[PDB]
Order: sequence, then structure tokens, then C-alpha cells
Amino acid sequence: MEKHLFNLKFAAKELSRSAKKCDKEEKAEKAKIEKAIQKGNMEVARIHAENAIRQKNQAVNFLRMSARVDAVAARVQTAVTMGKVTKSMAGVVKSMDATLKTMNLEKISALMDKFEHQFETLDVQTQQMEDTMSSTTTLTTPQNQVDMLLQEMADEAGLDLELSQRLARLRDQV
Amino acid sequence: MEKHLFNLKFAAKELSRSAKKCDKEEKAEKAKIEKAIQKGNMEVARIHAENAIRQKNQAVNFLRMSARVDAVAARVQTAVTMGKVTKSMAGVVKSMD
Amino acid sequence: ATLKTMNLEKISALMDKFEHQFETLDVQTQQMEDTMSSTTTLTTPQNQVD
Amino acid sequence: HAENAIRQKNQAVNFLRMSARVDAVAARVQTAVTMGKVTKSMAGVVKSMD
Amino acid sequence: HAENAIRQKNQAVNFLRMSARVDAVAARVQTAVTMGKVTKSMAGVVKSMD
Amino acid sequence: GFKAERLRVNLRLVINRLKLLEKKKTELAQKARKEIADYLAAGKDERARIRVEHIIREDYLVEAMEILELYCDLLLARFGLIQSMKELDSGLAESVSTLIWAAPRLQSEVAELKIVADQLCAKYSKEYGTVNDRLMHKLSVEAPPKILVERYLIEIAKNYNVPYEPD
Repeated sequence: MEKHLFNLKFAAKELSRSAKKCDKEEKAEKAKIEKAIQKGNMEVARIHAENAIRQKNQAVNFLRMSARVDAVAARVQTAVTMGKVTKSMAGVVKSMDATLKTMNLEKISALMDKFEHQFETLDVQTQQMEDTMSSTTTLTTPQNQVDMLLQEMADEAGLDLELSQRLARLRDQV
Repeated sequence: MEKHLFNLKFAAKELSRSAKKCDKEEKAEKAKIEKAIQKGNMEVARIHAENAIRQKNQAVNFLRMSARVDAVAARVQTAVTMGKVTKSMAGVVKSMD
Repeated sequence: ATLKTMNLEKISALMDKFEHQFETLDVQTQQMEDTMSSTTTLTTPQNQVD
Repeated sequence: HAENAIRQKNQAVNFLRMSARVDAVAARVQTAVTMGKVTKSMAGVVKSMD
Repeated sequence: HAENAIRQKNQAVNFLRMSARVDAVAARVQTAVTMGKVTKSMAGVVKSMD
Repeated sequence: GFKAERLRVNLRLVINRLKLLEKKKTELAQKARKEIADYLAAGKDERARIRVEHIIREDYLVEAMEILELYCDLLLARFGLIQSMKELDSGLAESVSTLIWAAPRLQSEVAELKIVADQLCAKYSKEYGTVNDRLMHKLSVEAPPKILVERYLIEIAKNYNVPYEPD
């Protein structure tokens, strides 16, 4: 339908250009009327006068035809565009039908439960990894040094937040 | 679905450009109404007047069609994106398995 | 040709299927986002957001 | 144009919430990938020290 | 955006703690590699002096 | 054979087609009362009487289409009762009878009334092997009265400021 839409728009442009050239030839023939009356040729003046009236009414007819063809070309153009929209929406319907039959809501539910449980197991994995990575390097991070360092650098900012011997003697008791 | 998403976005842009060119041709036809009334051609003035009213209502129709096609293209675009997310999460599930 | 190969009844069926498939897709993305929130609940406590 | 503006507003809210969910899941998949690389490197350290 | 900000905060805390653990293990693997080089050089010194 | 979903789809299509035809025919009446006024300004009066007969028939047709749109929407509202029962309801008998009546009278402009009436006859073949009287008057192929025509001309002349003299 695009070829016929192109031909209707081209026909409307041809009718509009015909109206333009007839309105130009009307002014040319009126200048010729003035020159013929200045020369005194009344039969030449009448020929150019009927030419000018013909070009005027002819331009009105081409303008009205161009208006009608432009109306029909506008409606054929929205026909072509909404047909393209219809074909694209039918393609969307069949592609979603394919994807929603190959991946149901039950398969989505199972896939998402498996997703969540595998990240639970992975978080347990990284927890015991970090536990081993702390226990391997316990000797470079004593807990007392980290505690006293936090106390020092919190007292510097103004925030304000032995036992082994006692427990050894108590194990010696019982 | 990406081809149909591209075609729906292109159709919305074509309807918006059609509304723009019809709103431009309305102003052109109104200038022609003024020139035809200054020349004293009332049939030419009525032809350009019905052209101007047609371009106005035609531009309103193209604008409303562009709004509808842009709504559907937005929802098809989030369909395509969440389908890509679904395929990537299924790949993550099988790789972690 | 186009109006015999795509009737108004076929348009009506196609549009009902279009609307219902986007309903099912919205349900799909809803339960997707529900799982995507429940997986990362520990990084967004509700009290901190409040 | 008013219903276009309201549609673009709510549509932007929906895209923003979807982006938040996908960014959460992508962060957790990214730390999955990184700690899997750490696991493979530590297994290689174990066998080389063995 | 608030739940995004809280997620980015706690997510950054998690990446920082993981980086601390991996940096500890990488320091101990690096002194493993260096003292293995020292061991091989001292074994070469032993056989050359022998 | 009766298929319910086909009948529902075609009733919605009848509603849409009748809305579009109402808008289009009221606009055509707007277009043609101006040329009736042009005949009255030119002086030809019996010509304007015949054109007024055309436009009276078109206005009766528009009012007939809104009555049928009302009845098809009534069937779309009571479609649960239609699909449930096997005996024709008293609240549905007028609507079903006048749609089966008006579907051959409007075969040209609304081609889905033929399908709607075929489905209603297939549903109620046990009853049909009632009709709205105002709707039958508006679908009646009968010339309007001359006093109505003259009256119509009077208001056209009043709106378009044209001198007109009745009988």
C-alpha cells in the first residue's frame, strides 16, 4: 500500500504545483493585458483576459483537487502506519506466547526458589571461608590490640564507645 | 521481540513526525487563507480553510495514535529487558548449580 | 486483502491475548522482584531505610 | 500531553524500581564471581603447598 | 533511592570485610612464596658448598 | 450453531461500529443542512423539500442506531444470564426480538448484526422458528409527513437566516 500512498502524495504535490504555476501564469497574462491595452490591441487584450480568467479558475480547481487528494493520502498514510503497528503487535503476541510457554510461571517460581537457596548456600560457604581466613591469621591480629586501638582512636574523636590468670587458677581449683 | 520493539518505536516516531508536519502545514494553510482574503478569493479561502481544519484534526489524531503506540512500545521494551534479566538469572542458576 | 486476512474478530482475539499476556508478564515480574528483594534483605534492613 | 506526562512519570518510577532490583542481584552475583575466584585461588594454593 | 543508599552502604561494608580477609590470606601466601624462594636458594647454597 | 464468545465479540463490534456511524452521520447532517439552506437561498423549494426528506430519514436512522446500541449494550450486560439460562428472560425478550428484527433492515451499514442475529436465532431456535414500536417507526420505509418537512425547513431557514414561506 506504500506504493499507492507514494503515488497519492505525489499526485497531491503535482496538483499543488499545477495550482502554483497557474497562479503565476495568471499574473503573467495580466501583465500582457496591460501591455496590449497600452499598445491599443483590444483583440489581444481579450485573448489575454480570457487566458487570465482561465488560469484563475483552473488554479482554483487544481487547489481543490489537491485538498481532496491530500485528505485521502493522509488517511491512507495512517492506514499504512497502523497496519505496521498491527503487524508488530501480532509479532509481540506470538513471541510472548513462545516465551511464556517455554518458561511458565511455575518454572519461574522453581527457578527463583533455586536462585534464593543457592545464594543461601553460597553465603554459608563465604562465611566458613572467612572463618578459616581469620583463624589462619589470628597471630597477626590479636584481639586486645584491635580493642585498645579502637578505644584510642575513639577517644581521640571524642565518641566514648588478668582473665587468663583468673581462669587458670580456677581450673587449678577445679 | 527486538525487531517488533524497533518497529513499534519507529511507528511512534513516524506518527509524531506526522503530527509535527501537519501542525506546520496548518500554519502554512492559514497564511494562505490570509493571502487569499487579501486578494479577494473566497472559494480559495474556503479551500485553504478546510485544509487548515483538516490538518489540525489530523494532527490531533496522529498525536493520539503516537501516544498509544508509545505506551505499548514502552511496555514491550520492559518486556524485552526483563526477558534478558530472566535469561541471565537462569544462566546464573545453572552456573552456580 | 488485509481486512480479509485480519478480520475484526481476529483483531479482537489478538488484542485480548495481548492484554492477558501482559497481565501474566506483570505477575512474572512481580514475583521476580519479590525474590530479588528476599535474596538481598540482609543489605536493606527496613529500620535503616525508615 | 497530560496523560503522556503522567505515563512518563509512573513509567520512570517503574524503571527505577526495576533498576534497583537488578542492581541488587548484580551486586550479589558479582561477589559470587569474586569469591569463586578466591576459592579457586585458595584451592590452587592448597595443592601447590601439598 | 533510600533503599538503594542503604544497600550501597551495607554492600560496601561487606566488600570491605571480604577485602580484609583476602588481603590477610594474600599476605600469608606472599610470605609463603618468598620463604620458598629462600628455601630453594639455601638448598642450592648447600649443594654448591658440598 | 451458537457460540457465546463469537456473540460477545460481535456485540462489542456492533457497539463500536454504531458509535462511529453516529458520529459520521451527524457530521453528514451538518454538511447537508447547509446545502438545504443553499437551495432555499437560491429559491428552489420542492428541491429543498426532497433534500429535507433525505435528512429526516438520516436523523431517524441515527436515533435508530442509538436505540440498537442501547439494546446491544443491554445484552453485553446480561450476557451472563444469556450464557447461563436456556429460556429467554423477560428483560431480554425485547432486545433479542428487536435485534433479530432490525438486522435485515440494517444489513448494509452494520454487517455484524447479521452474525449477532444468527447467533441469537441459533440460541433461541426453540422459540423462533416484543419489537420496539418506536424503533420500528424509525426503521419504517415510509415518507415523512409534509408538515414535518415544512417545519424542518422553517428551522433550517431560522438558523441560516434565509427567507422561507410555508404552505
